[PDB]
Amino acid sequence: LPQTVRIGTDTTYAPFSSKDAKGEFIGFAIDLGNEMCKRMQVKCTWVASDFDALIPSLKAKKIDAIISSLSITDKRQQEIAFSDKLYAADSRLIAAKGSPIQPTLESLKGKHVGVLQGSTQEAYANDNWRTKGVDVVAYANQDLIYSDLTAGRLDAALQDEVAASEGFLKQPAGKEYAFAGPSVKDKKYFGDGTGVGLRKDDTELKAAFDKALTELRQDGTYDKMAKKYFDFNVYGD
Ligand SMILES: NC(=[NH2+])NCCC[C@H](N)C(=O)O
Repeated sequence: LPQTVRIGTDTTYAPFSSKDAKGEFIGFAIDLGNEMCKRMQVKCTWVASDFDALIPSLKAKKIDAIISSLSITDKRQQEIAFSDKLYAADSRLIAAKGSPIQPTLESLKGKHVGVLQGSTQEAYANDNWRTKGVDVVAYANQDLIYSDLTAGRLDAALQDEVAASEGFLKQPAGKEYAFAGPSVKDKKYFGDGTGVGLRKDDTELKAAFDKALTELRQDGTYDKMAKKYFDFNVYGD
């Protein structure tokens, strides 16, 4: 392994990765990264960037790993490698309370729907919704999406369910909002949970992350850390 592992993340996705009032990185994904680094016996440096810049930075060797709720998809596996699953991540729409909006073309056509640039949600929305006349608006980060939603510039927004719920709906800014319809399950677009994103040739680094991850699941550390954030099974299957 290298001496220092550089880990990229976007910090607008509470409760997984965001910044506290001091600017320090916090969340479940940060906790998982730090705990794995500890077990790997390497130093880790967190590197903030826009989400859509993470895979380009990784390929350019500006970072060595991505821990940023990065869903494991077929399409991404053609470009990069992944650790074993960190946790599950379904996608779900939010809109104002009492909105009739549903995650369907019939409901959404002509409406303004925000998605994170570079995300699986943007891929889904661009292919299924933008092509058919939904005004899909892609953003550099998720904070801008929540902001434009509360300003009434957006009718709805598509992101990871747990991020929306714990990061917005249960926070002061989101009290006027609610999920619109059920989660949108689509294996091909949304993948099989999240993982550490890695260059394909970094076999040693993947093995080290995988080993640390297994170990912190085996000894209960995963569940104790998760309990800080979640009263449900975030790992999934
Ligand atoms: N830190 C973030 N903003 N993460 C966004 C992740 C969204 C989705 N899971 C994806 O892999 O595309």
